[PDB]
Amino acid sequence: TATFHRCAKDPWRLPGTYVVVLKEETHLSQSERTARRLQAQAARRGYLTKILHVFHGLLPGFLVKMSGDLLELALKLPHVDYIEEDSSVFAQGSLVEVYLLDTSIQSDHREIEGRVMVTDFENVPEEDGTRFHRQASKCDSHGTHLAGVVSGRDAGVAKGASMRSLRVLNCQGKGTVSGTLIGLEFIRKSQLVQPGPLVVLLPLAGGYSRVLNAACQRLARAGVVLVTAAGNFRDDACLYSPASAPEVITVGATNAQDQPVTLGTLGTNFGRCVDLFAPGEDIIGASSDCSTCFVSQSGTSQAAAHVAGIAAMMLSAEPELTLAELRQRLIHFSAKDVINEAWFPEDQRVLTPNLVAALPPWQLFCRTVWSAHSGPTRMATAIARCAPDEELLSCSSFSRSGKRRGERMEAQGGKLVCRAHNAFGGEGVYAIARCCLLPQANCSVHTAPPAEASMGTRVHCHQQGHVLTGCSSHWEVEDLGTHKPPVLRPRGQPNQCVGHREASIHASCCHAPGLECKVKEHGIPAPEQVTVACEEGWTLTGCSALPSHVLGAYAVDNTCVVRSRAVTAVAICCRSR
Amino acid sequence: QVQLKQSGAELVRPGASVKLSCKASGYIFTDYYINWLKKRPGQGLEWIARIYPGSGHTYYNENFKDKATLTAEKSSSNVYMQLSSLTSEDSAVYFCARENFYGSSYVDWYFDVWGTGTTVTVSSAKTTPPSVYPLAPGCGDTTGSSVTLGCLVKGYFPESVTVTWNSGSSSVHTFPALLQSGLYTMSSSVTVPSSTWPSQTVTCSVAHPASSTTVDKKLE
Amino acid sequence: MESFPGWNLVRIGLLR
Amino acid sequence: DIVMTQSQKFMSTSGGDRVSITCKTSQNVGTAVAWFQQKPGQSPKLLIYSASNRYTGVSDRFTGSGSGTEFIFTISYAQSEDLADYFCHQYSSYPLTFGAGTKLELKRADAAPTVSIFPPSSEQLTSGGASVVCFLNNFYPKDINVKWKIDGSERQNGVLNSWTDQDSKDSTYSMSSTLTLTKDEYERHNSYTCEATHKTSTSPIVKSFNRNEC
Ligand code: NA
Ligand code: NA
Repeated sequence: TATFHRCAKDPWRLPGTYVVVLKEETHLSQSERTARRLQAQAARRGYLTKILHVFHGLLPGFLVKMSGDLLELALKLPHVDYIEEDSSVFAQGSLVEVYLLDTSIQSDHREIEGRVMVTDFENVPEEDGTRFHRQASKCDSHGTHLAGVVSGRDAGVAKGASMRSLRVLNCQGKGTVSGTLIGLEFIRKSQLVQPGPLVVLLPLAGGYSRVLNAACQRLARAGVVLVTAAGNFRDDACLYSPASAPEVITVGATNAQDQPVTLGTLGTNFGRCVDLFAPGEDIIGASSDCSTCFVSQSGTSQAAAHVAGIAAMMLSAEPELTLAELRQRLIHFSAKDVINEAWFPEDQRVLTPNLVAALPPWQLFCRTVWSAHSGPTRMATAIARCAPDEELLSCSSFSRSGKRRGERMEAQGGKLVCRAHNAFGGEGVYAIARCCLLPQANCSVHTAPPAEASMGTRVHCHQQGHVLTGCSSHWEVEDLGTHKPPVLRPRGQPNQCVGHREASIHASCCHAPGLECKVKEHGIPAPEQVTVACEEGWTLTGCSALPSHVLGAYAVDNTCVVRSRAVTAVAICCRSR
Repeated sequence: QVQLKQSGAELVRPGASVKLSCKASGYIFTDYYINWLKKRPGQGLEWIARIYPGSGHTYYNENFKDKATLTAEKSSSNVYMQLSSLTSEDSAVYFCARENFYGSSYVDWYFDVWGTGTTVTVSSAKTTPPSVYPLAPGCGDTTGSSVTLGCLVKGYFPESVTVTWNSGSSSVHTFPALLQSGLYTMSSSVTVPSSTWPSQTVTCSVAHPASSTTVDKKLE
Repeated sequence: MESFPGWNLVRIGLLR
Repeated sequence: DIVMTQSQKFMSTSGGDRVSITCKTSQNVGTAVAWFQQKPGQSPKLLIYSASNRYTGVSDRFTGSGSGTEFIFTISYAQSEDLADYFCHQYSSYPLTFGAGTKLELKRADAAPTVSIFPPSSEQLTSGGASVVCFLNNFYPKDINVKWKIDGSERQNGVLNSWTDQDSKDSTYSMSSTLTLTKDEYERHNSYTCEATHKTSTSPIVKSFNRNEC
C-alpha cells in the first residue's frame, strides 16, 4: 500500500529529491530510524544518500537526495505511507500575523517598514543557467509588491497587519514543493512555541501535490487561515497545488471590467477548487525599485494578497473567528454574479464561483460545494463534502446528459456527505452540497421510503422545533427493472419534500433557537433554465426541481437554478432570528 | 379475517438459498406494502426490506441488499423473500408484516398485521425426526386429586416441534428444547384427574414439520 | 469600472 | 441509523400497580414510536402507535408517553395474561430500528412445586438410552435446586434442566430435570431419586422409583 507520486506536468518534475511521508502516528524517533535505515540500505547497494530534512510537527517523514533507482527499496521501508518526487512551484483592534511564503522583501520600503519582519527562513532552489547572476537585483520585486498589497501604508488592504517573511522563491520566482513544506513546518513550530490569529499567504502554484495539500490540511486543522493563488494558467485549479487543497482559500483574479484576468496567452485559473475571485489586474503596490516607489502588477498572487488582507481585517475585529466562519463571511461579503463567465470554457462555468472579494460593511451562512465529476460507469458516484464545523443542509445533483439516479445525504466517517449517483447510460453526474453554519443547530437527515400507495406520501420534519432545510431524492427502481414514467407525490402543504413516488427521500431536519424556513417556487412552461431566489435577509438552504426532462438543479448563492433540455424551481430559504 | 400466512420452518446447507413465502388474505393484496424482518434470539428485530405488490417495487436496508430479494405474485396473492449465500449468522426467525397507512404523512402508518414467523436453520446437519417416549408412572399409592403424565421428544433436528395432548384436550406444560449432543430434546407434562387415567386413555400427538412427521404415543 | 491606480481598493470597498 | 436503547427490566412504581419501560433514541424521532407485545411463538401485537395512541381493541391498561428521544411504555394492573416480551420501534427514518425487547416479570405468592418422577420407557431402552424425567410444576419463585441420586449416591453429570417462561395462567414456573444415561449405565443401578429444594419448605420434596418393585 506504499505509493509513489510525481508531478503530472513533466517539465516541473525534480528527480533526485523525494519526500518520504510516513504513517499518521509515526514519532520523530521512527522518522530518524527510517531515514538512517534508507541511508544504510542504500550504502549496502553502493549508493550515496543525503537526508536533507526530517519532518516533525506538521507531518511525519523526511526529505532525501538519492537516485530514483533506490525508490523501489524506499517503498519497501517500514512505516512508509507514500513517496512524492519533489517538483517546482512558481510565483504568480488585535494584531493579526500574516506569514508570506515568497521571494525576498524590501523590509525598509516606506510602504511596509515596521510592519514586516524577515524571519531568516530561507529555502530556495539554485537559479537556472550556468552563468546566472542576480547582480544589481535584490530578488525583492514579487514579495515586496505582495506585502504592499496586504499591509502597505497607502496601497494596502489591511494597513494594521504585522507580517512575517519566509524566502521560498529564488530570483527567477521559482521554488520547490519540499522548500514550501519546510516553510509550512516552520510556521507550525512557530505557533507551537508562541501565542494570536494566523494568516498564511501562499502566492505560488505547482502541479497537484499530495504532500503539499496534506501539509496545508494539517495547518488548517490547527486553525490557520491559508490563502493561495488559483494559478495563472487559464486551467482547472484542481490540477494545481496548494490551489486544489479544499481547506485553503483559493483566489482567482479579475480586472476592473469584472472580467477574468488574461495574462498573455493564458490567465486566471478557474473551476470548482477556486473559492472566490479578487482584483488581480493592474494592482498598484510597493516597488523594490526604491523606498517610496510603486508598480502595478497582475496575477492570482495579487488577488490572493487582497483576500489575505480582508482575512487579517476580519480577524483583527473578531480574533476568535474560525476558518469555517471566515470562509463563509468571505463568500457572504463578496459581489455576486458580477463576473462575465463567457471567458471560461463552457463546461467549467457552472463550477466557477461568481464572487469577487469585498470587505464587510447571529446569522445563517451557506455556501455551495461542487463535487468532482463522477466516472461514466453506471454505478459511479460523485461526492461533495462540507468543512468539519459545517452542516449539510441540502444536497442536489446535475448531469449534462440528464441521465441521473438522484442523490443522497448519507453519513460517511461520522459526517454527512452529499453523494450523487450516475444512471444507466449516463455521461456522469455532479453532487452539489449546501454547507452551512447555523448557530445552536441539532440537525439530522431522516430517510423516507418510496410512496406508491395512495397516502403516506408527505415527507416533512414532523418533529416539534425541527424545520425542513432541504430534500434529496434517490430513484429506487433497479436498472434491470421495468421503466415507467416517474409519478410525482401530491402536494398538500408547502413545507414538504417534492419528489417521485418511486424515489426514497432524505429530509434534513434542523432544530435551532430562532431558525425559520420557507418554501419559494417559480415555474415556466417552455424555458434552458428556471430560477427562484431568496429575498434580502434570507439564506438559500435547499434547491430542487419539480419535473430526465430536467438536467439537474443547483444553488448559485441565494438563487435556485433548475436546468432543463411546467419546469418549476423549488427553494427552501432560511433565517436565524 | 385480515391475515398473513407464512411458510414452514427451513433447514438449509451453508452457502445455499431459501425462498420464504407470505400468503396474504382478507384485503386488497396489491394495495398494501409488505415487509420482511429478521429476529435473532437475544437481538431486536432487524428491518430487511419492503415491497409494494401491484408494482413489485422494492426498498431494502443497505445491510441486506445483496442477501435478500423480494418478489410478489398477484395470482398467488403472496410476497416472497429469497436469501442467498446463507451463513449461521442468518439462522433466525423471519417475520412478515403489513403497513397500514391512516394519513398523508410518511409517519401516519403502523404494522397492524404480522405472520407467525418462519424459522431458518443454516446447518450442514441433516434433518432427523424425533423419537417419542411415554412417561407414565408405575406402582404406587395415589395421593391427591390428579396424576401427571409425560411425553419425551428426543433426538430431532431442527428446532420445529409441536406437542398436543389427546388431540387438543386440562393442565399442560411444554418445556423448551435443549441440545443433547447435536440434537434437540424436549418433554411435555400433562395433568389429568386420578379418575380419567388409567380408566380412559391419554395420547401425546407429536409433530415435527421439518421432517414432515406426526407420531401419536398412547399412555398405558 | 475603468482600470486606474487603486481601483482594487474601491472594488473591495476600502475606499469611496 | 437511529439506535434504540430499551430498559433491561420493568420498573415497579405505585405499589406494583404500574410497571414501566423506557425506550431512548439516538436522534429526535418526534412522536414516531410504536410499542408491541410478543408472546413466544406468536406474531407481534401492536399496542401503542405515534408514542401515545392506543390501537383498536387494546386495553386501557396499556399506555404510552414521550416525545423526542425518550418514550415510556406502562402497564397498569398487570395480569399473568400480560406476560410477554415488549418492544419499541422508531419509524421517523429508514432503516426501521427496534428495541431489544423486555420480558415482563410478575410477583406472586410463593407456591411449592408438584414433583413427579418417570422411569425410562421400554421404547427408549431398546434403542440403547435411558432418560429419567422429573417434572417440578407450578412453583414460585423461579429459584429451585434439583439433586439426582443413583442408589443413594449423588449424580452431577448428564442432567439437563429446562425452565418454562412464567405462566400466562398463574404466574408460576415449571421446570423439567432429565438425567440421561446409556442403557448399559442405567442397568447397573436399581433406585433413581430426584430431590427438589424450594424456598417453600425447609425439607426437600423427594420422588423416587425402584426398578425391582413391580
Ligand atoms: Na558507492
Ligand atoms: Na480550495
